[PDB]
Amino acid sequence: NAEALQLNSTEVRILGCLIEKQATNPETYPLTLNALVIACNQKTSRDPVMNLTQGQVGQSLRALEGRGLTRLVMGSRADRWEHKVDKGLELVPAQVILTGLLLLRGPQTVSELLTRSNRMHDFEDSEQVVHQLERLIARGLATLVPRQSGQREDRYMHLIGDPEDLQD
Repeated sequence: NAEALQLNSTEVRILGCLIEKQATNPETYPLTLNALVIACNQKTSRDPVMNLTQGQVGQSLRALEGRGLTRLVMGSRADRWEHKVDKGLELVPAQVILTGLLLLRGPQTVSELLTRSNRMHDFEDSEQVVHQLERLIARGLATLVPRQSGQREDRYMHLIGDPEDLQD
């Protein structure tokens, strides 16, 4: 019934940032366009580092809005934007955080996800993270990435972007 989103690298970055900043500084959220491009081009908490301009962010924001995944919040001071990933993909906040982490940075291990979600959602332990990821997988929104020699820890990745990024 429900097909794949195949969001581009910009749309992926945007949603990540909306989720991140909603959790990490609510006082700044919904994000203005400029706050959003700053969040997109950040050196830290980003893989990879981007350099998207205002117009790229603006059109991906309108493109997303059309898909029901962003919502324009108009106001007297300036337009601010919010994500609609929870309502849109029917996800509990824990799943929205994890998805956010995976969008921002790609394939991550459970312990990385636990550490990075620390000031965003409070997973009491790595069992709760797995609980939630298993559901994302059952949903068709994340995936366990097969490991091989180099690392002896599972990695997880989201299924919301270009599926050819996951293809060798």
